[PDB]
Amino acid sequence: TKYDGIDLDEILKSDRLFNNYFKCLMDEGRCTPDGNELKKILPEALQTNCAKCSEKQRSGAIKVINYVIENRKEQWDALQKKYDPENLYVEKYR
Ligand SMILES: [Cl-]
Ligand SMILES: [Cl-]
Ligand SMILES: [Cl-]
Repeated sequence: TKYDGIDLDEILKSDRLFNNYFKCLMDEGRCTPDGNELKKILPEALQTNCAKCSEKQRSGAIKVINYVIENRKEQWDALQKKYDPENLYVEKYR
């Protein structure tokens, strides 16, 4: 899985890279092309387990979501209140 030419594990493990995508998702900074695509699918990923997504979109989104839930907890809270206010992902799929 890659976003904008970069391995996604690599983005997730780097504060600098991840903070760029986090800001994109939080409407606080400009999105890269794949960051904007992640933004489009993130509420579906959280609220329906990416029911209508392609497997590729879904695999990347679930990787991001589970990493952030476990390793970037404050950022997870921000993303969850914005994209999954009913907390459906943690309650109903994970
Ligand atoms: Cl690209
Ligand atoms: Cl890419
Ligand atoms: Cl850290």
